[PDB]
Amino acid sequence: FVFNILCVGETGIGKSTLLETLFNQKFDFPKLKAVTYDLKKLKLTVVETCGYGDENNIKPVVDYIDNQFENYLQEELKMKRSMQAFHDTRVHVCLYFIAPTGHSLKSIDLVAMKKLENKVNVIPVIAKSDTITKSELQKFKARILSEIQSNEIGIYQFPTDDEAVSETNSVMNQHIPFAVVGSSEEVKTVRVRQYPWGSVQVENENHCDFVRLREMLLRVNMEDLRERTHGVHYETYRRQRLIEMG
Amino acid sequence: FVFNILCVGETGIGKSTLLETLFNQKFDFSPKLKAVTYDLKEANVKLKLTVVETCGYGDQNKENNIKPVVDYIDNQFENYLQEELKMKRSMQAFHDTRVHVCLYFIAPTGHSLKSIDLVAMKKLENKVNVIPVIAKSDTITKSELQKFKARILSEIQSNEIGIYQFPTDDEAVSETNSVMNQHIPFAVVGSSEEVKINGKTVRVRQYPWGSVQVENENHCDFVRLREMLLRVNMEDLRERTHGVHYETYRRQRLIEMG
Ligand SMILES: Nc1nc2c(ncn2[C@@H]2O[C@H](COP(=O)(O)OP(=O)(O)OP(=O)(O)O)[C@@H](O)[C@H]2O)c(=O)[nH]1
Ligand SMILES: Nc1nc2c(ncn2[C@@H]2O[C@H](COP(=O)(O)OP(=O)(O)OP(=O)(O)O)[C@@H](O)[C@H]2O)c(=O)[nH]1
Ligand SMILES: [Mg+2]
Ligand SMILES: [Mg+2]
Repeated sequence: FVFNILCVGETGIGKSTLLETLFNQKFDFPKLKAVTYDLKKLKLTVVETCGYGDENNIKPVVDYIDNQFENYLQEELKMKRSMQAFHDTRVHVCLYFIAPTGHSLKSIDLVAMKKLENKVNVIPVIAKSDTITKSELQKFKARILSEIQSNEIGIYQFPTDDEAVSETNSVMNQHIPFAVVGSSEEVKTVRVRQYPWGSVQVENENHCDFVRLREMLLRVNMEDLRERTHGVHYETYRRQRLIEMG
Repeated sequence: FVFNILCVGETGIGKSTLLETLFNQKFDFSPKLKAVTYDLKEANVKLKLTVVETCGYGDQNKENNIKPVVDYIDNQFENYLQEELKMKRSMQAFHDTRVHVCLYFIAPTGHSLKSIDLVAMKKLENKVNVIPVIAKSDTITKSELQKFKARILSEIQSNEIGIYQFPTDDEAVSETNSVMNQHIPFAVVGSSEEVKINGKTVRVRQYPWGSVQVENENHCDFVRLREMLLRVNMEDLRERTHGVHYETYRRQRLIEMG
């Protein structure tokens, strides 16, 4: 089972830590860095932006995405093709890390997500959500959601048409953008960020939205992300190239 | 007694909150920089305080970011110079608006200093007393803070950036100032929220997992930064501004004037 995830965010925003917390293991890796791991049945490829934010900031991200689409298309056009044996490297989900300023959505993040909306399944997350207290975090979420909806940004939504998963997925959609916290520490057993005044529990829903985000890794949800990638995002790219090739 | 403080940092980095925490008072301003003046009072000692905040700092090219800050600083120097050169001058009836200290807010990334930060502080070193601070330090654990401070100090030293150091010459209190210099860059935490503990008002940031206590030295370096408001330290900041930074500006202008 292949699954490709992209983390877009500024330097030191917590991309690597969240990936480690998500899959409960370390990941060892010039604008993008990708590495493939075999988790035990799941072949995972994690991609992470380098120096992002340091107009054209999103270009290397878009180019990477287009190149994975192109590799798949060329395989699809082959005379002697073997799609089953082919390693799908197309990005199935993009976690867009939003800085916990407590302010509003930055213009760069707005433009970037607008250009990614029809290229990849975009899921916005609030990085280092322990930066913000509970009350102003809900105001910050509402502000972000307001700008996303007003600017008509087509972020990804988990499917709620099937009653078998409607309850889980509707709750997930209500928590978007996910207030995330990552950690490489473990105490008596969960993962925590330990301060002298207290410890943030990653897997505690009263502290952050990590448990909601982790439900993305449910089989039905990963399959939906892959299906939309192939049937919508890839098709958009494919139709464009077929026009060019003629 | 006048004292002018400038806060340089990106949007939402916590400039206004720190100023409120530092002086125990909300500041209401009235567009690259904002400045407002308040009259404060401890017992029977008056203080004419001016706070200055950057606006949208880090949104523009590196040069275009620190340029309005340098221009503001130079402008206060120019106003003082023109008054000093006046025929019918009255230096006592003149409001000295020269910036005495600059708090440069460093984002709590836990990694290194941004390239924009190094260039900015290098441009400000001979214009104003620069004191680097780590903003929102309650978002950094103690092991990561110790390592973060080290890398910051290392890059400042290797780039020959002359940040301000508190005087350790006078017998009392050089002990206090020596400890202050050891804490640079100050790990700062601000808060507009306050509670009453043991009959005293205490500013805190309250999370579901606990509360950060601003005045607690075991939580952040705010108490060390507040020692900048000691009379001897404020006067040293003013003196260096007048005797060193302003004179540097003055000499260049005298040449240009011919
Ligand atoms: N407050 C807070 N700090 C975090 C969190 N997650 C990670 N950090 C810290 O932030 C720093 C950044 O960690 P990384 O995961 O390497 O950030 P990054 O996005 O991978 O940065 P680069 O890949 O180097 O560009 C680390 O020192 C972490 O200890 C979080 O959820 N909350
Ligand atoms: N975690 C944390 N949050 C803080 C701290 N200080 C302020 N904040 C929060 O961060 C947000 C930014 O507050 P401000 O002080 O207005 O930030 P600013 O630098 O003045 O931003 P500008 O609008 O550009 O002036 C506020 O909502 C505060 O609640 C802090 O020390 N730690
Ligand atoms: Mg990383
Ligand atoms: Mg402010």
